Amino acid sequence: TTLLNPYFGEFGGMYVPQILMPALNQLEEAFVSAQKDPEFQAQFADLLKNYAGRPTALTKCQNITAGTRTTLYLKREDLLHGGAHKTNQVLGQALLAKRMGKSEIIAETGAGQHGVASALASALLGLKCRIYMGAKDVERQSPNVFRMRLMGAEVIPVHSGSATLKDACNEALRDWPGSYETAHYMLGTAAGPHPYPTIVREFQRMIGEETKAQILDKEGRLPDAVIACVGGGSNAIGMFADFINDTSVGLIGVEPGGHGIETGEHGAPLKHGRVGIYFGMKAPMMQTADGQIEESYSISAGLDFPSVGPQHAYLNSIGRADYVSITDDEALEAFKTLCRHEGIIPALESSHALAHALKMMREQPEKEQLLVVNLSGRGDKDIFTVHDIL
Amino acid sequence: TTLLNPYFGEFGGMYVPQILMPALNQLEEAFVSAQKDPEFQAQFADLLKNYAGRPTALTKCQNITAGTRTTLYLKREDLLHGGAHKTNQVLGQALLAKRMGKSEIIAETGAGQHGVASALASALLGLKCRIYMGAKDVERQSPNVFRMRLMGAEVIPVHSGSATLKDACNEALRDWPGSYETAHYMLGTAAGPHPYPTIVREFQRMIGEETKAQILDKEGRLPDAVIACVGGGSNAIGMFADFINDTSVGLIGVEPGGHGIETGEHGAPLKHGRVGIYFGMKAPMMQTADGQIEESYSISAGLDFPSVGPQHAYLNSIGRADYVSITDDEALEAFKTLCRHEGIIPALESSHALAHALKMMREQPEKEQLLVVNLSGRGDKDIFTVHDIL
Amino acid sequence: MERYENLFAQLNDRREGAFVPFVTLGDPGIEQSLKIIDTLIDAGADALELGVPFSDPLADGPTIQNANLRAFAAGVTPAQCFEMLALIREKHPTIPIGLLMYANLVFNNGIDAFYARCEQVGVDSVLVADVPVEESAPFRQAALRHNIAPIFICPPNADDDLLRQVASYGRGYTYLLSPLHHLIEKLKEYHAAPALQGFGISSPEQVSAAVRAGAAGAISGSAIVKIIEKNLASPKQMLAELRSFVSAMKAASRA
Amino acid sequence: MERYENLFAQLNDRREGAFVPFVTLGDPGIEQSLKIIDTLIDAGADALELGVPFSDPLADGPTIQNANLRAFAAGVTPAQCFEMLALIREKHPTIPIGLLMYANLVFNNGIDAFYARCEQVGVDSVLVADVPVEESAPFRQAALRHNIAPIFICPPNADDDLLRQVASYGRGYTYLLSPLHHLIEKLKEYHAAPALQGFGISSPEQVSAAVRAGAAGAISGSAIVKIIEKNLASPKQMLAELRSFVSAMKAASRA
Ligand SMILES: *Cc1c(COP(=O)(O)O)cnc(C)c1O
Ligand SMILES: *Cc1c(COP(=O)(O)O)cnc(C)c1O
Ligand code: NA
Ligand code: NA
Repeated sequence: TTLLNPYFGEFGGMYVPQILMPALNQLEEAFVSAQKDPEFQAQFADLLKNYAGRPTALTKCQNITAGTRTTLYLKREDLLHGGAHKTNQVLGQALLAKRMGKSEIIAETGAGQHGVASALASALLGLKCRIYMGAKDVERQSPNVFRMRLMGAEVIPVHSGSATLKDACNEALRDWPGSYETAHYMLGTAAGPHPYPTIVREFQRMIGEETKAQILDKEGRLPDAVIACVGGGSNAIGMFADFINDTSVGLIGVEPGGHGIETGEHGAPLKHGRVGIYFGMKAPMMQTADGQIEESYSISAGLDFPSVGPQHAYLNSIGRADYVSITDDEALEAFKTLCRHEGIIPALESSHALAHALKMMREQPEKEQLLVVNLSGRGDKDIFTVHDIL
Repeated sequence: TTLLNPYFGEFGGMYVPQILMPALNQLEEAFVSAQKDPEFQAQFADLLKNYAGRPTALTKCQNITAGTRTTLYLKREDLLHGGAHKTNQVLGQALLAKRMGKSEIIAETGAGQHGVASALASALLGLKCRIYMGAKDVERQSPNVFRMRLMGAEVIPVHSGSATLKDACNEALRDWPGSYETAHYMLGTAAGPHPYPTIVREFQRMIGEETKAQILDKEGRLPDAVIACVGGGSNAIGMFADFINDTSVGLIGVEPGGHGIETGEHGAPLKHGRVGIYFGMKAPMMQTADGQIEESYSISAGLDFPSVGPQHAYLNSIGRADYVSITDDEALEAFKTLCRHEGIIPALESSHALAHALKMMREQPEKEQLLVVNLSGRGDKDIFTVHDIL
Repeated sequence: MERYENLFAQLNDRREGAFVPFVTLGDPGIEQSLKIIDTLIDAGADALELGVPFSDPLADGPTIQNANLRAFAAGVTPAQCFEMLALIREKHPTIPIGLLMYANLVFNNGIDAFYARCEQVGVDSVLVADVPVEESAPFRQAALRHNIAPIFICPPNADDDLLRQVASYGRGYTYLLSPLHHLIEKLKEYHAAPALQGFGISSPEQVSAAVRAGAAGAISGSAIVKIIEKNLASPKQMLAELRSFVSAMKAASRA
Repeated sequence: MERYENLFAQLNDRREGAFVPFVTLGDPGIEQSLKIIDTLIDAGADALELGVPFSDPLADGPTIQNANLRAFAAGVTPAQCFEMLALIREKHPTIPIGLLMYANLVFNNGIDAFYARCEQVGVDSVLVADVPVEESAPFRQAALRHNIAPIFICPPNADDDLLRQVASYGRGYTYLLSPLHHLIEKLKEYHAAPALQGFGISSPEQVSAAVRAGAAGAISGSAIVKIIEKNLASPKQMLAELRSFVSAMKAASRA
């Protein structure tokens, strides 16, 4: 029994052990209360404005589009405190923990950016934060592990399984049934069991709300498409939500194609995986033929979640959103191109969304089109991955 | 002959070779034209809003001040595109170059942040950018050198002298007399020969203008003091200017005290150096007894300019501003303290201003005071300097 | 088949509780696993719970995590586990055999085909660890069409609505996760399948205690799996110490 | 003293231009510097321009940058340069001696004391490289009170107001930085100090050319300093090749 629908068509649900259901039902009920509570909305808006720096700019990029009929804007989540969109929803979740009287935060993270987000929000809001991170990702994300520790969080390496993000996701789900009374699990994307796909969407939907107001001010009409990369689905659904009912607006999600979809070394389960059940949800998964879950491969470490949020698999199935893939070398080209022609260093995750906008422009240069890319994060973290390869 | 006064009391002037005077007089005349030209003001404001992300937040920090009668706000220049306040004035200078019909930009830089700023602005505005950097700073600022190159600028190592920032300043001043016809010299702080102290102040004064509007909205009165670190003087004079005529507002500048002013290993020439003439100006300098210029020492590499802008030496001499110093270990404590209690990683330069606010609070905990620190930059760049030391 | 109903009648005729060990199939390899299992039965196990190795066993602690690691280091797959199960059933026709599965392995290539495969090899029950009663309808219905008992866990704090649903939906036994006196009587009240206490059971006095509280028996897994873990480079020592433990635990269950 | 006025009268009596070499004092060390200087004079220099090593010589190219590097590697300081100058004056009473200074070394411990020190040791002129005419008033006034000629550079594009100011403010010679025909005649028109062409002069034909255009002579520095640079590990070769160059350059200046 729930207050809100846990599925999006066939996808979603609550596939957790029985002992975790009360934690999900309690979080659902707190969230429906807070969404109606004007005091919680004004505390969240004040943190997003005066702490995190909302609203973020919408930047036109006239040097990239010259000599074509594409007009491209970038929604600047890279300017948000923390350098990526993940801050928005951690702040909301942290305030939901406090409204439930919890004192402690559990989070998982892969490339480290959700861990840092969760540790900043827990330091600001006086929550005790512990993070699980696969030990192969602790070893390769020295700078984020240190940030987390500077901010007072406990980083717990996970050595089981593949010692990467899905193994840290399992460890969070093993700790919460013994701690949900005083600890909230601040999940890092719009996936997992209900209510998380719906809570993370609602706490990221200001991306698209601001983008609609900003593009109507600057061009007097909505975009022809909004384009966002898709690791687990949070930044894209936060850009897409306020546009779902504007039927002329395209919604394009970009999954990582890694070394190319034919090589099998990619992270594109929505269009190239198979539906399974894991991490609390029915959704498309990277998995073997016999149903073992596998890792996603991308040059961008932040597109490593090995499934996808259930609302994107549903918006794909009905034809409302379209999902594509971009390979490591297209993402790298788009990162170099934004650095040199607009003086903006984009995260390599967001570089996959920019790469697809560049192909829409270059493939049809005389097509008139108004495009917004969600620039989910800044890419200072990537500059020597980009160095070492070139 | 000039349009505007090149001195602030005894300090300032135009001590360059004769062959450079026409470049300064041309830049002065372009700047007085652009300051009256409403089109130039609206092109600069649109870049600062939609490209750089102005206005930046003013964040109250209630966890740091608990149990005292200090209320502290941080002006969030760390959220500006590029991560530090230097972006504001590079954008202005770049538009002044284009208004004079120049196609090329010359800049110097030490820790690399002005080089990156100048390279981002030159990429956005289609200027060809070359930067001079001491070869000992190229070696130790690998990440910034790479950013610059990603953004299309030419980085030229300077091996003469001490192969640090003052040696790159001399090399810019040796290239400009042969290139001022088509190249503008985008100086990196509020110092150097007139008109640079005045142009950089005016192009950073939005820091303090926004801070005054924001603190009157949030507290209904002006601050008791605004506090900023002082390397060359740009972020501080950009915070101080709009408050100079509000006589009740304290203006506190913080120079680096390094290993301590008695050791001689510091970067505090305003209060512990001697007036000299170098880099185009009469101002307090780090120099030997016989007049050789020396480097500034600080744990923060960005407080390395070995003099100070002439308007701060003048505001000190008349008693309008007060200048203090903070040592490397106080700055490090203030960096750790902001990371853990507010989830904000500050640059180590700005950590010197926060350290002094913390001492004003801790030294007199029952004094009622409203303080604003200008948080000039973010400190992701410092996290392993901070690691390796601890 | 009604192997659990037959068992619990037999053990009620003797006022005896069941003792049910858990192991991961294939740990530490197929051949040694099949000897471990035969040793458990000869030493007195009344029924078996058997795990199919899964890449992400999000409801299991470190001992079973590491059992699955060991089985994958041996190349164990779900198809090799179903070959093992058919062999174990052909040696042992009456002992009840339950699987502990993760959902994705049952949903993989189709839930009704997974329960049909169970029925073909002679499995009696399946507990899917990450399917709560609220998500259970296609699993329980497919289990019942192929004469497989769907097992549910009753959590320690289960409210009344949850007790009534586990009662109604489960068959075979109720897994009562580890003063259970109230949840045991409520289960009987609602005519639930008989309860087996599980989690933490590692010594004889707990076996005795679970039967005295009114449960029909007790399950133990980590304690059995730690004996495997401890004895890997001496397979014959492994069998002997498994025999000593199970014989002790089942003796605690006798009246 | 009026050493420059005496010189240019003497050289006008012979329809001859001046040839004035530049070196950094102390490069590559005090003793070798003092022999280099004596060699320049014996080979025919009419006047000397001499640099005091400064940490940040922002108007100089690489050859002189490196001369100052070498002098600092030898421990040369401004006080040691003034000892050198007193020695050079006591050996050579009539040759004019000009300093090329950076401002901070003149302002250091007081502008009038710096020009008084010049006058005590027998220096005739001082060019401060980074003091434009607009900032020159305390320097030129202090120079004139201590009978030192303040030298100014006239840039190649100097407008009429700048020509008139260099004319009025300079003494000794005008440094005409390197078709100067118009700037030379304008300087004479305004009764400027006689012009010496400087920057780039490295061969005899330019010496001839500067005198034909109407200048009173020519200064050369990098070319002299490169001979030092080239010959460091053979001090005697260094002296001989300096002698050969200066004798050539001064012969180009004769009528
Ligand atoms: C983590 C991250 C992503 C991917 O996560 P989503 O939930 O799909 O948004 C994308 N961009 C940045 C910059 C990230 O840090
Ligand atoms: C360069 C820099 C400084 C020092 O320069 P000022 O001109 O004194 O402002 C201060 N903070 C940051 C973050 C810097 O990058
Ligand atoms: Na994914
Ligand atoms: Na300084």
